[PDB]
Amino acid sequence: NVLKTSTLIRLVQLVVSFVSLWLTAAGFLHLLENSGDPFFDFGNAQHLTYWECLYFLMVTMSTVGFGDIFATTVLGRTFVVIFIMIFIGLFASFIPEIAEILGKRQKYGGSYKKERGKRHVVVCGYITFDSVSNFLKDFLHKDREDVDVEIVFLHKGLPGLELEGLLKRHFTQVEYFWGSVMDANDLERVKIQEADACLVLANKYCQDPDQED
Amino acid sequence: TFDDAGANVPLITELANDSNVQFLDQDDDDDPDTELYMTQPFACGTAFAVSVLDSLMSTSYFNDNALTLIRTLITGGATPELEQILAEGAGMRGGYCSPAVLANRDRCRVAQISLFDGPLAQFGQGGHYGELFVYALRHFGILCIGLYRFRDTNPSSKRYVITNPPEDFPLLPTDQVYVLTYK
Ligand SMILES: [K+]
Repeated sequence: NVLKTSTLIRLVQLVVSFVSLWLTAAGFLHLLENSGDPFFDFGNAQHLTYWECLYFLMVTMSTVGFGDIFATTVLGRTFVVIFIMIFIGLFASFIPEIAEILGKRQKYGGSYKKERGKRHVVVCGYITFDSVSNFLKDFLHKDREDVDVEIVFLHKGLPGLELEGLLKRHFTQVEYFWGSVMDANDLERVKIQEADACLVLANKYCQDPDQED
Repeated sequence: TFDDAGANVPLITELANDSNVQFLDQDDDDDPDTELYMTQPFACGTAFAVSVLDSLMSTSYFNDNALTLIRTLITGGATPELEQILAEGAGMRGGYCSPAVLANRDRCRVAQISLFDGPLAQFGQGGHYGELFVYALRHFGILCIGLYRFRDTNPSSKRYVITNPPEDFPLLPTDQVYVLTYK
Protein backbone atom coordinates (compact mmCIF):
# COMPACT_ATOMS: atom_id res chain seq x y z
CA ASN A 1 0.00 0.00 0.00
CA VAL A 2 2.63 2.58 -1.16
CA LEU A 3 0.59 4.49 -3.81
CA LYS A 4 -1.14 6.39 -0.94
CA THR A 5 -2.42 9.37 -3.05
CA SER A 6 -4.77 9.65 -6.10
CA THR A 7 -2.38 11.83 -8.19
CA LEU A 8 0.52 9.43 -7.47
CA ILE A 9 -1.68 6.43 -8.47
CA ARG A 10 -2.57 8.23 -11.73
CA LEU A 11 1.11 9.08 -12.35
CA VAL A 12 2.36 5.50 -11.97
CA GLN A 13 -0.47 4.12 -14.15
CA LEU A 14 0.42 6.68 -16.87
CA VAL A 15 4.20 6.12 -16.80
CA VAL A 16 4.08 2.32 -16.58
CA SER A 17 1.33 1.84 -19.17
CA PHE A 18 3.12 4.19 -21.61
CA VAL A 19 6.59 2.65 -21.12
CA SER A 20 5.34 -0.97 -21.21
CA LEU A 21 3.34 -0.31 -24.39
CA TRP A 22 6.27 1.51 -26.07
CA LEU A 23 8.74 -1.28 -25.15
CA THR A 24 6.43 -4.11 -26.26
CA ALA A 25 5.56 -2.39 -29.56
CA ALA A 26 9.29 -1.94 -30.26
CA GLY A 27 9.73 -5.68 -29.67
CA PHE A 28 6.93 -6.54 -32.11
CA LEU A 29 8.35 -4.29 -34.87
CA HIS A 30 11.86 -5.68 -34.18
CA LEU A 31 10.49 -9.20 -34.71
CA LEU A 32 8.67 -8.21 -37.94
CA GLU A 33 11.55 -6.41 -39.69
CA ASN A 34 14.28 -8.88 -38.72
CA SER A 35 12.10 -11.92 -39.58
CA GLY A 36 10.86 -10.44 -42.90
CA ASP A 37 7.60 -11.00 -44.85
CA PRO A 38 6.49 -14.71 -44.70
CA PHE A 39 4.48 -14.39 -47.98
CA PHE A 40 7.79 -13.38 -49.67
CA ASP A 41 9.45 -16.47 -48.05
CA PHE A 42 11.29 -14.13 -45.62
CA GLY A 43 13.36 -12.69 -48.54
CA ASN A 44 12.17 -9.14 -47.75
CA ALA A 45 13.84 -8.47 -44.34
CA GLN A 46 15.78 -5.65 -42.58
CA HIS A 47 18.27 -6.06 -39.69
CA LEU A 48 17.23 -3.42 -37.14
CA THR A 49 18.43 -3.61 -33.54
CA TYR A 50 15.79 -3.53 -30.81
CA TRP A 51 17.12 -0.04 -29.94
CA GLU A 52 16.65 1.27 -33.49
CA CYS A 53 13.02 0.07 -33.31
CA LEU A 54 12.58 1.67 -29.88
CA TYR A 55 13.95 4.98 -31.21
CA PHE A 56 11.89 4.75 -34.41
CA LEU A 57 8.64 4.20 -32.49
CA MET A 58 9.37 7.31 -30.38
CA VAL A 59 10.15 9.28 -33.58
CA THR A 60 6.75 8.15 -34.99
CA MET A 61 4.64 8.49 -31.77
CA SER A 62 5.78 12.11 -31.59
CA THR A 63 4.98 12.56 -35.35
CA VAL A 64 8.54 13.91 -35.82
CA GLY A 65 9.16 11.39 -38.63
CA PHE A 66 12.78 11.74 -39.76
CA GLY A 67 12.89 8.71 -42.09
CA ASP A 68 16.54 7.97 -41.13
CA ILE A 69 15.03 4.58 -40.11
CA PHE A 70 11.76 3.23 -41.59
CA ALA A 71 9.93 -0.10 -41.95
CA THR A 72 10.19 -2.00 -45.29
CA THR A 73 8.50 -5.35 -44.63
CA VAL A 74 4.80 -5.30 -45.54
CA LEU A 75 4.03 -6.59 -42.04
CA GLY A 76 6.30 -3.83 -40.65
CA ARG A 77 4.57 -1.07 -42.66
CA THR A 78 1.09 -2.35 -41.77
CA PHE A 79 2.16 -2.47 -38.11
CA VAL A 80 3.45 1.15 -38.40
CA VAL A 81 0.04 2.23 -39.81
CA ILE A 82 -1.79 0.57 -36.88
CA PHE A 83 0.77 1.97 -34.43
CA ILE A 84 0.28 5.53 -35.75
CA MET A 85 -3.53 5.31 -35.39
CA ILE A 86 -3.27 4.02 -31.79
CA PHE A 87 -0.22 5.68 -30.26
CA ILE A 88 -0.61 9.31 -31.48
CA GLY A 89 -3.68 9.47 -29.18
CA LEU A 90 -1.64 7.88 -26.36
CA PHE A 91 1.42 10.16 -26.67
CA ALA A 92 -0.61 13.35 -27.27
CA SER A 93 -2.74 12.70 -24.11
CA PHE A 94 0.08 11.22 -21.96
CA ILE A 95 2.55 14.13 -22.28
CA PRO A 96 0.05 16.86 -21.19
CA GLU A 97 -1.26 14.71 -18.31
CA ILE A 98 2.28 14.07 -17.02
CA ALA A 99 3.02 17.80 -17.44
CA GLU A 100 -0.09 18.70 -15.36
CA ILE A 101 0.80 16.19 -12.61
CA LEU A 102 4.50 17.22 -12.39
CA GLY A 103 3.31 20.89 -12.60
CA LYS A 104 1.02 20.46 -9.52
CA ARG A 105 3.70 20.60 -6.73
CA GLN A 106 3.48 23.65 -4.39
CA LYS A 107 6.31 26.22 -4.83
CA TYR A 108 6.05 28.09 -1.48
CA GLY A 109 6.24 25.04 0.81
CA GLY A 110 8.89 24.76 3.54
CA SER A 111 9.34 26.88 6.69
CA TYR A 112 10.73 30.23 7.90
CA LYS A 113 14.25 30.20 9.47
CA LYS A 114 14.75 32.33 12.61
CA GLU A 115 17.83 34.61 12.52
CA ARG A 116 19.76 35.45 15.76
CA GLY A 117 17.54 37.80 17.85
CA LYS A 118 15.86 39.31 14.69
CA ARG A 119 12.14 40.25 14.93
CA HIS A 120 9.50 39.02 12.46
CA VAL A 121 5.79 39.82 11.92
CA VAL A 122 3.39 37.23 10.49
CA VAL A 123 0.76 38.60 8.06
CA CYS A 124 -2.38 36.76 6.94
CA GLY A 125 -5.98 37.10 5.70
CA TYR A 126 -6.54 39.02 2.43
CA ILE A 127 -3.01 38.82 0.90
CA THR A 128 -2.74 40.19 -2.70
CA PHE A 129 -0.40 42.46 -4.73
CA ASP A 130 -2.80 45.34 -3.90
CA SER A 131 -3.09 44.82 -0.12
CA VAL A 132 0.60 43.82 0.22
CA SER A 133 1.86 46.87 -1.72
CA ASN A 134 -0.49 49.24 0.20
CA PHE A 135 0.83 47.66 3.41
CA LEU A 136 4.58 47.44 2.54
CA LYS A 137 4.72 51.01 1.09
CA ASP A 138 3.96 52.31 4.59
CA PHE A 139 5.43 49.40 6.61
CA LEU A 140 8.89 49.52 4.92
CA HIS A 141 8.67 53.31 4.27
CA LYS A 142 12.15 54.93 4.03
CA ASP A 143 11.18 57.71 6.52
CA ARG A 144 10.64 55.15 9.33
CA GLU A 145 13.45 54.33 11.75
CA ASP A 146 15.83 51.54 10.55
CA VAL A 147 14.11 48.69 12.46
CA ASP A 148 15.15 45.19 11.26
CA VAL A 149 11.66 43.52 11.32
CA GLU A 150 11.07 40.78 8.72
CA ILE A 151 7.59 40.33 7.21
CA VAL A 152 6.30 36.75 6.81
CA PHE A 153 3.19 36.36 4.66
CA LEU A 154 1.06 33.23 5.13
CA HIS A 155 -1.83 32.52 2.72
CA LYS A 156 -3.43 29.60 0.78
CA GLY A 157 -2.94 30.95 -2.76
CA LEU A 158 0.03 30.83 -5.09
CA PRO A 159 1.19 34.52 -5.31
CA GLY A 160 0.38 36.38 -8.57
CA LEU A 161 3.27 37.54 -10.81
CA GLU A 162 3.19 41.19 -9.59
CA LEU A 163 3.42 39.93 -6.00
CA GLU A 164 6.24 37.48 -6.92
CA GLY A 165 8.15 40.49 -8.33
CA LEU A 166 7.49 42.52 -5.15
CA LEU A 167 8.59 39.57 -2.96
CA LYS A 168 11.82 39.14 -5.01
CA ARG A 169 12.51 42.93 -4.77
CA HIS A 170 12.20 42.70 -0.94
CA PHE A 171 13.77 39.19 -0.70
CA THR A 172 16.23 40.30 2.04
CA GLN A 173 13.40 41.00 4.58
CA VAL A 174 10.06 39.72 3.14
CA GLU A 175 9.03 36.02 2.88
CA TYR A 176 5.88 34.18 1.68
CA PHE A 177 4.51 30.72 2.57
CA TRP A 178 1.63 28.62 1.25
CA GLY A 179 -0.73 27.73 4.15
CA SER A 180 -3.40 29.02 6.58
CA VAL A 181 -3.43 30.24 10.19
CA MET A 182 -6.34 27.77 10.68
CA ASP A 183 -3.70 24.93 10.76
CA ALA A 184 -1.33 24.51 13.74
CA ASN A 185 1.32 23.02 11.39
CA ASP A 186 1.39 26.24 9.32
CA LEU A 187 1.68 28.33 12.48
CA GLU A 188 4.68 26.16 13.40
CA ARG A 189 6.10 26.62 9.89
CA VAL A 190 6.20 30.40 10.31
CA LYS A 191 7.41 29.94 13.96
CA ILE A 192 4.59 32.20 15.18
CA GLN A 193 5.45 31.48 18.88
CA GLU A 194 8.61 33.55 18.19
CA ALA A 195 6.98 36.19 15.94
CA ASP A 196 6.80 39.70 17.43
CA ALA A 197 3.19 40.21 16.27
CA CYS A 198 0.60 38.85 13.86
CA LEU A 199 -1.53 41.02 11.54
CA VAL A 200 -4.88 39.84 10.11
CA LEU A 201 -6.04 41.75 7.00
CA ALA A 202 -9.62 42.03 5.68
CA ASN A 203 -10.87 42.07 2.08
CA LYS A 204 -12.56 45.55 2.44
CA TYR A 205 -14.47 44.98 -0.85
CA CYS A 206 -15.94 41.51 0.01
CA GLN A 207 -19.59 40.59 -0.80
CA ASP A 208 -20.49 40.29 2.92
CA PRO A 209 -18.41 42.13 5.57
CA ASP A 210 -20.20 40.17 8.36
CA GLN A 211 -18.92 36.94 6.75
CA GLU A 212 -15.41 38.38 6.26
CA ASP A 213 -15.27 39.53 9.90
CA THR B 1 -17.93 36.18 35.21
CA PHE B 2 -20.68 36.31 37.89
CA ASP B 3 -21.58 37.89 41.27
CA ASP B 4 -21.63 36.04 44.65
CA ALA B 5 -18.24 30.91 37.74
CA GLY B 6 -16.99 31.25 34.11
CA ALA B 7 -15.20 28.09 32.86
CA ASN B 8 -17.00 26.12 35.64
CA VAL B 9 -20.23 26.23 33.52
CA PRO B 10 -20.86 22.63 32.31
CA LEU B 11 -21.05 22.60 28.48
CA ILE B 12 -21.74 20.15 25.71
CA THR B 13 -21.39 21.39 22.13
CA GLU B 14 -22.35 19.63 18.93
CA LEU B 15 -19.78 20.11 16.11
CA ALA B 16 -20.58 19.73 12.39
CA ASN B 17 -16.87 19.26 11.48
CA ASP B 18 -14.75 17.16 13.86
CA SER B 19 -11.41 18.97 13.41
CA ASN B 20 -12.89 22.23 14.77
CA VAL B 21 -12.66 20.59 18.26
CA GLN B 22 -9.09 21.96 18.56
CA PHE B 23 -10.51 25.53 18.93
CA LEU B 24 -13.07 24.52 21.59
CA ASP B 25 -10.66 24.52 24.57
CA GLN B 26 -7.34 25.84 26.00
CA ASP B 27 -4.76 24.30 28.44
CA ASP B 28 -5.16 21.60 25.83
CA ASP B 29 -1.68 20.12 25.05
CA ASP B 30 -3.25 18.56 21.90
CA ASP B 31 -1.87 17.72 18.44
CA PRO B 32 -3.96 18.14 15.20
CA ASP B 33 -2.83 14.60 14.20
CA THR B 34 -5.18 13.23 16.95
CA GLU B 35 -8.48 11.73 15.81
CA LEU B 36 -11.61 13.10 17.54
CA TYR B 37 -12.11 10.23 20.00
CA MET B 38 -8.66 10.83 21.59
CA THR B 39 -9.00 14.65 21.89
CA GLN B 40 -9.26 16.15 25.39
CA PRO B 41 -12.65 17.91 24.75
CA PHE B 42 -14.25 14.65 23.55
CA ALA B 43 -12.62 12.60 26.34
CA CYS B 44 -14.03 15.15 28.84
CA GLY B 45 -17.58 14.90 27.37
CA THR B 46 -17.58 18.60 26.26
CA ALA B 47 -17.51 17.91 22.50
CA PHE B 48 -19.82 15.70 20.45
CA ALA B 49 -19.96 15.18 16.65
CA VAL B 50 -22.20 13.16 14.29
CA SER B 51 -19.19 11.23 12.86
CA VAL B 52 -19.05 9.04 16.04
CA LEU B 53 -22.50 7.67 15.02
CA ASP B 54 -21.18 6.23 11.70
CA SER B 55 -20.49 2.71 13.07
CA LEU B 56 -24.17 2.60 14.08
CA MET B 57 -24.69 1.35 10.49
CA SER B 58 -22.24 -1.55 10.89
CA THR B 59 -23.23 -2.38 14.50
CA SER B 60 -26.80 -2.26 13.38
CA TYR B 61 -26.01 -5.12 11.07
CA PHE B 62 -23.78 -7.18 13.27
CA ASN B 63 -26.14 -7.29 16.25
CA ASP B 64 -29.62 -5.74 15.93
CA ASN B 65 -30.27 -6.14 19.67
CA ALA B 66 -27.29 -3.87 20.48
CA LEU B 67 -28.92 -1.07 18.43
CA THR B 68 -32.14 -1.62 20.43
CA LEU B 69 -30.17 -1.39 23.70
CA ILE B 70 -28.55 1.95 22.80
CA ARG B 71 -31.99 3.28 21.77
CA THR B 72 -33.67 2.11 25.02
CA LEU B 73 -31.00 3.97 27.05
CA ILE B 74 -30.40 7.18 25.04
CA THR B 75 -34.10 7.83 24.23
CA GLY B 76 -35.20 7.14 27.83
CA GLY B 77 -37.67 4.51 26.42
CA ALA B 78 -39.15 5.55 23.03
CA THR B 79 -40.73 2.15 22.15
CA PRO B 80 -42.06 1.41 18.61
CA GLU B 81 -45.63 1.83 19.98
CA LEU B 82 -44.79 5.51 20.60
CA GLU B 83 -43.29 5.80 17.09
CA GLN B 84 -46.55 4.41 15.67
CA ILE B 85 -48.71 6.74 17.83
CA LEU B 86 -46.66 9.73 16.57
CA ALA B 87 -46.91 8.40 12.96
CA GLU B 88 -50.74 8.77 13.22
CA GLY B 89 -49.96 12.56 13.03
CA ALA B 90 -52.41 13.40 15.88
CA GLY B 91 -49.52 14.66 18.09
CA MET B 92 -48.30 12.78 21.21
CA ARG B 93 -51.56 11.45 22.74
CA GLY B 94 -51.47 11.36 26.57
CA GLY B 95 -53.49 11.84 29.80
CA TYR B 96 -53.83 9.88 33.03
CA CYS B 97 -52.82 6.18 32.77
CA SER B 98 -53.93 2.77 34.05
CA PRO B 99 -51.66 1.17 36.72
CA ALA B 100 -51.09 -1.66 34.20
CA VAL B 101 -49.16 0.65 31.80
CA LEU B 102 -47.93 3.04 34.55
CA ALA B 103 -45.96 0.09 36.05
CA ASN B 104 -43.38 0.81 33.34
CA ARG B 105 -42.28 3.80 35.33
CA ASP B 106 -39.88 1.44 37.09
CA ARG B 107 -37.55 1.40 34.13
CA CYS B 108 -33.83 1.40 34.71
CA ARG B 109 -32.18 4.78 34.50
CA VAL B 110 -28.74 6.06 33.85
CA ALA B 111 -27.50 7.95 36.85
CA GLN B 112 -24.29 9.46 38.23
CA ILE B 113 -23.18 9.28 41.89
CA SER B 114 -20.27 10.67 43.96
CA LEU B 115 -17.77 8.86 46.21
CA PHE B 116 -17.28 12.12 48.22
CA ASP B 117 -20.00 11.27 50.83
CA GLY B 118 -22.80 8.72 51.51
CA PRO B 119 -22.46 4.93 52.02
CA LEU B 120 -20.04 4.33 49.09
CA ALA B 121 -17.44 6.95 50.21
CA GLN B 122 -15.54 4.20 52.12
CA PHE B 123 -14.44 2.84 48.69
CA GLY B 124 -13.58 6.36 47.42
CA GLN B 125 -11.06 6.48 50.31
CA GLY B 126 -8.40 4.42 48.45
CA GLY B 127 -10.47 1.27 47.67
CA HIS B 128 -10.76 -0.42 44.24
CA TYR B 129 -13.48 -0.34 41.57
CA GLY B 130 -14.29 -4.06 42.00
CA GLU B 131 -14.90 -3.64 45.76
CA LEU B 132 -17.29 -0.77 45.00
CA PHE B 133 -18.94 -2.70 42.12
CA VAL B 134 -19.67 -5.84 44.16
CA TYR B 135 -20.84 -3.82 47.17
CA ALA B 136 -23.17 -1.40 45.32
CA LEU B 137 -24.81 -4.10 43.24
CA ARG B 138 -25.31 -6.25 46.26
CA HIS B 139 -26.88 -3.68 48.50
CA PHE B 140 -28.71 -1.41 46.06
CA GLY B 141 -28.98 -3.27 42.70
CA ILE B 142 -26.85 -0.35 41.38
CA LEU B 143 -24.70 -1.58 38.48
CA CYS B 144 -21.51 0.46 37.80
CA ILE B 145 -20.26 0.96 34.21
CA GLY B 146 -17.45 3.55 34.55
CA LEU B 147 -15.80 6.50 36.32
CA TYR B 148 -15.62 10.26 35.81
CA ARG B 149 -12.33 11.58 37.25
CA PHE B 150 -10.55 14.97 37.39
CA ARG B 151 -7.74 15.30 34.85
CA ASP B 152 -5.90 17.58 37.30
CA THR B 153 -5.64 15.46 40.52
CA ASN B 154 -2.36 17.19 41.60
CA PRO B 155 -6.41 23.41 38.75
CA SER B 156 -9.28 22.78 36.28
CA SER B 157 -12.72 21.14 36.78
CA LYS B 158 -12.29 18.99 33.68
CA ARG B 159 -12.94 15.30 34.22
CA TYR B 160 -12.29 12.39 31.91
CA VAL B 161 -14.36 9.27 31.48
CA ILE B 162 -13.15 5.70 32.17
CA THR B 163 -15.37 2.94 30.71
CA ASN B 164 -15.29 -0.36 32.68
CA PRO B 165 -12.19 -0.13 34.97
CA PRO B 166 -10.34 -3.35 36.03
CA GLU B 167 -11.31 -5.00 39.37
CA ASP B 168 -8.16 -3.72 41.15
CA PHE B 169 -8.42 -0.17 39.68
CA PRO B 170 -7.83 2.47 42.45
CA LEU B 171 -10.46 5.02 43.59
CA LEU B 172 -10.41 8.65 44.85
CA PRO B 173 -13.12 10.38 46.98
CA THR B 174 -13.36 12.91 44.09
CA ASP B 175 -14.49 10.17 41.63
CA GLN B 176 -18.03 10.02 40.26
CA VAL B 177 -19.50 6.73 39.00
CA TYR B 178 -21.72 6.10 35.96
CA VAL B 179 -24.41 3.66 37.11
CA LEU B 180 -27.62 1.90 36.11
CA THR B 181 -30.34 2.15 38.81
CA TYR B 182 -34.04 1.53 39.74
CA LYS B 183 -34.49 4.46 42.23
K1 LIG C 1 6.98 15.02 -39.34
